Amino acid sequence: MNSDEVQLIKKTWEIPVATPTDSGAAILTQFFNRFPSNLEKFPFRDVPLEELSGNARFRAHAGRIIRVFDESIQVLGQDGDLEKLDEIWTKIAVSHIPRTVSKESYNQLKGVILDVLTAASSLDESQAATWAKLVDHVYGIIFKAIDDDGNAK
Ligand code: HEM
Ligand SMILES: [C-]#N
Ligand SMILES: [Cl-]
Ligand SMILES: [Cl-]
Ligand SMILES: [Mg+2]
Repeated sequence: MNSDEVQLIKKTWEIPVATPTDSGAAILTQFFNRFPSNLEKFPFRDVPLEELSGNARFRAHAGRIIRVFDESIQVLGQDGDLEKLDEIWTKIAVSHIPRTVSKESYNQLKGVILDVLTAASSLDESQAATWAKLVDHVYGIIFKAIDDDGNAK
């Protein structure tokens, strides 16, 4: 993406990153409510959906997923940002391989993340398309590490 696109992503990210736990909670809540198969991968799998948003593990995990995005967005536009993104997102792919996270499951979360960010930052259609470019980019990095079922390629 170009400099203007990088600008727009940094600027609009300011809103959801202001509240990392809440933003990550929105992502996770919507993910699990729409695609609960994925909840079985997590150690809090047995916590009822009604109690999940108050669970300490869920809340801390919310921050963890936002931190990855924040680190990624900070490096955007830096010299060697492509290589730095490759490192960040290959590390994500490798840590999820033992969890057998399928491409289908990654793509389920992809749509949720874009929906949550579109809402949070009141993105219009052109701004949302810019975000989709970034997310498609980092997904390409994940997907080159894995087969369709989430095993090492
Ligand atoms: C954008 C995609 C994703 C991001 C950035 C992401 C990020 C993270 C991070 C930062 C962690 C904690 C550190 C680590 O283990 O490396 C983690 C843990 C985890 N992720 Fe993901 N993840 C993604 C997608 C997924 C998907 C699609 C699933 C499918 C269920 C998943 C399942 C898990 C599991 C089960 C854990 C362990 C959670 C815990 O022990 O509390 N992740 N993820
Ligand atoms: C992973 N959340
Ligand atoms: Cl927060
Ligand atoms: Cl499901
Ligand atoms: Mg501002």
